[PDB]
Amino acid sequence: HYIKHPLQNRWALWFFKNDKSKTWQANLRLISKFDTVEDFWALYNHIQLSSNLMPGCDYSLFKDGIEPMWEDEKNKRGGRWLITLNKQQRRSDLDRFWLETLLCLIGESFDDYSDDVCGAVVNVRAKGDKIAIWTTECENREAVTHIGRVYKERLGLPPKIVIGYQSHADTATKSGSTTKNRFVV
Ligand SMILES: C[n+]1cn([C@@H]2O[C@H](COP(=O)(O)OP(=O)(O)OP(=O)(O)O)[C@@H](O)[C@H]2O)c2nc(N)[nH]c(=O)c21
Ligand SMILES: O=C(O)/C(Cc1ccccc1[N+](=O)[O-])=N/Nc1nc(-c2ccc(Cl)c(Cl)c2)cs1
Repeated sequence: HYIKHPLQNRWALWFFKNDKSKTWQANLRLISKFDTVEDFWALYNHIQLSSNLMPGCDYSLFKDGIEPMWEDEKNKRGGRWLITLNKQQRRSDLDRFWLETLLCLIGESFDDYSDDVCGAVVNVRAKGDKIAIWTTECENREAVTHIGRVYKERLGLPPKIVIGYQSHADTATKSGSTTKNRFVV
C-alpha cells in the first residue's frame, strides 16, 4: 500500500525560450502541474535525466493560477529576490541552488510568509545564470525581508554576498542588472 503525500499548494512548471524577435509573452509554455511530493520528484528527476540546460531556456515554478510574468494580478505589485551566479557557478552550484529554491517553495519554508510567495524563476544565460523568488507585494517590508533572510541562509551564500530585492515595476522600466533595489539582505 502506497499513499501519495499532498503539498500545501498546487504548482505549475513553465518553460520559456528566449527570442527578442517575438513578443515576450509568446515565448512562455505551461509544462505541467503537480500537488504531491511524489509528482514533484517525478517531474524534477525526469528533467534532470532526459533534458539538457540551454542558454535562453528558463524554467519557472509558480503557484497554480499565477502566470510567471509581471502582468499577473499577483505579480504586478510585487518583486523578486535575485541571485546572480558567476559563469563558473553554472557547474556544481546552479543545480544545487535551483533544487534548494524549489524545495523552499513546495515545502513552504517561509512559514506564514510563504503566502506572499508567487514562484521562482531560473534564467540560463551565457552572461551568468540567475535564480529568483518572486513575491506578491514589494512594499511588505516584513514579509519580503523575512523571505530574503531565510532564502539566503537556505542557499548557504557567504554573508558578504549581498542579494537584492527588485520591484517588478522598477524592472519593467529598466533592466534586472541596472534596476536598483528596494531591499538588500
Ligand atoms: C520577466 N520578464 C522579462 N521581460 C522582458 O524580457 C527582458 C529580459 O528579461 P530577463 O528576465 O530574461 O533578463 P535578461 O538576463 O535576459 O536581461 P536583463 O534583465 O535585461 O539584463 C526584459 O528586459 C523584459 O523586457 C518581461 N516582459 C513582460 N511583458 N513580462 C515579464 O514578466 C518579463
Ligand atoms: O524552439 C524550441 O527550442 C522549443 C519550443 C518552444 C518552446 C517555447 C517557446 C517557443 C518554442 N519554439 O520556438 O518553438 N523547445 N521546447 C523545449 N521543451 C523542453 C522541455 C519541456 C518540458 C520538459 Cl518536461 C522537458 Cl524535459 C523539456 C526543453 S526545450
